[PDB]
Amino acid sequence: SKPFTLPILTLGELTNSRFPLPIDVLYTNPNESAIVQCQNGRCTLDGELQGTTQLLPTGICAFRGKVTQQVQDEHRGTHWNMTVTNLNGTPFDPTEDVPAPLGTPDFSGQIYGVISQRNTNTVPGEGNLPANRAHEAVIATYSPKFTPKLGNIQFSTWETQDVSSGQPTKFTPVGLASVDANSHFDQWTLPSYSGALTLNMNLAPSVAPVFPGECLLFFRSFIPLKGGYGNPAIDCLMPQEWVQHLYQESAPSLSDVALVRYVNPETGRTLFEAKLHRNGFLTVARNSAGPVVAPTNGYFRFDSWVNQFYTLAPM
Amino acid sequence: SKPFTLPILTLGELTNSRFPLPIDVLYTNPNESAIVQCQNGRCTLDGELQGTTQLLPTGICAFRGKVTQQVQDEGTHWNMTVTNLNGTPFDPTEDVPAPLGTPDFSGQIYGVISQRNTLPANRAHEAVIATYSPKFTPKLGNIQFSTWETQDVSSGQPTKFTPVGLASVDANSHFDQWTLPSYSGALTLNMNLAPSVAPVFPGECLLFFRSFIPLKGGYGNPAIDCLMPQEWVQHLYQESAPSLSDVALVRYVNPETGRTLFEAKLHRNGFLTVARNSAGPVVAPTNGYFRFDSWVNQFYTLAPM
Repeated sequence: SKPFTLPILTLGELTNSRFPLPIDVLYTNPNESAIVQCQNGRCTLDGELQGTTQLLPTGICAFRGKVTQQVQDEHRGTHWNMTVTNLNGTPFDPTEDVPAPLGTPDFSGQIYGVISQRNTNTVPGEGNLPANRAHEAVIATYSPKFTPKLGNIQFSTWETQDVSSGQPTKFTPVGLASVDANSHFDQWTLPSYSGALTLNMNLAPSVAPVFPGECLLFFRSFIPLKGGYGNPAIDCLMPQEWVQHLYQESAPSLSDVALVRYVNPETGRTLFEAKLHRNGFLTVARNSAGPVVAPTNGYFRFDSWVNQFYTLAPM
Repeated sequence: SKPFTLPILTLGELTNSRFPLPIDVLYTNPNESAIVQCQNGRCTLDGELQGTTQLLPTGICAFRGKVTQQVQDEGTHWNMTVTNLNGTPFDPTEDVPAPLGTPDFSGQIYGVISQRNTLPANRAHEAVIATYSPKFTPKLGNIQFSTWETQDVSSGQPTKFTPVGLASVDANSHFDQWTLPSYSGALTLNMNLAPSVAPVFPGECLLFFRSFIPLKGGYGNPAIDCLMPQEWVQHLYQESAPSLSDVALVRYVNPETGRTLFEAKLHRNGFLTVARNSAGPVVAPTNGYFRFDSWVNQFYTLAPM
């Protein structure tokens, strides 16, 4: 049995699996009322990707496809429909057992980024090179027009005309447009991947602590804003590098729970211990919300396989 | 002796180490006249990061700092002090060419500047950093970016540059992926550089991992070629396997058929050569990936492609 391992990476060497951001802090929120069921950054300890999770850091909250036409929408701005493919350019097959194309955003909000286009057709007078354009854009994932499982989404621009129909189009995510009440940011609310009033399918399962006194432990990143007030964050269950490592190793899981220790390598001391669950998430024994204030040189080390009955030393 | 290994990843599972892009194709260009001495995506086979290379995919061509002054070019420019990406002050006496993650090529890099004030107020705008400009002096702790926005950028507030593509590849935009910026300005020599790379055996050429980079406007199909993908940098850093010679033999394999499509030399300093006498993409099945075979030497003759 190939021994289970985690990469050796400090917080300052990790990135978020739910948005292209560095990990800023470890975080807990025990009184969270929402069901935690994110779809990016989902991977079992034996290397099975789940939900909409894919391996590329460039693929998280990205889209690839083609603009069809400008469309009318009651909301502010200029709106555009785009078909979407798989990130690798192949047609998205809705019959595959996934919730949406891999990399699709997994939360409600106004995602801000850049739409760019490189034309298929080239100009002989320009050395047989294609024309290009890029503009800021917003994708409202709670919109009834957000239907990535059906191979179509909509985005809005401040630019009023310089977006071309029928041309290859890329969305590069950057942050959120707003976190005002009217922008419906909720990191634990899933989009409706096939539109208003349909049930999502093929989801990665919800995660929760089951042992009294335990809460989920998250890898938290602060996400940029185009405007307005706020300090919004995106919390992932495991960083993207862990997804990548587990996928590579695919080590057999010898129980449902791996005991891990958060260590300071200089001192050699254990700062705290955590349970790393088979389905790919952490719990700790902690009774407060907020950041974990820990030495910058810290990282998780696999200790041993334990079981559900194991009692964690309080943080 | 910890055995050397490469990750098991198809091209479709790899990202560029010189710009935040997926790898699109493997690529050669034997008649390249420029010295190849990129500074991102540089790592020895035994796990030593070099140049401006760091581990985060989000750190490649990124900056962090604070804006200090608005200056109208006659679009709007903004002077920016830069720190290390982790927020600590950049120490110019450290043995690096510039803050880790600093872009390693000449051009107009297009992206988004965002700010969160010290609930806080926020703003973000499209921005361009001309890395060939006299004002591009990251080794001295300062750079300049330009915006189409004329006023709504704040001074003395935390600022992030998220790279997206290039502004232009027109003649006057000075895009050249193999020309290094002058990290301290035009009259000063760059220092602490990762070494240049080249084939040393007749009939060999460099093999690159190529990504196409977006453009804000204009005509073009620009690309950025890296020596190894970011995942290889990350893997080598993790493993730190001792290098048993100066050259590793690797094979590009189709795992379904088990057949080797071609072989390449993976050199100690962290780059590939192949025996190919043509320029352009390598046409290979999407399931293919490189596997370590054995340690060889400079005199080893690669099977021609």
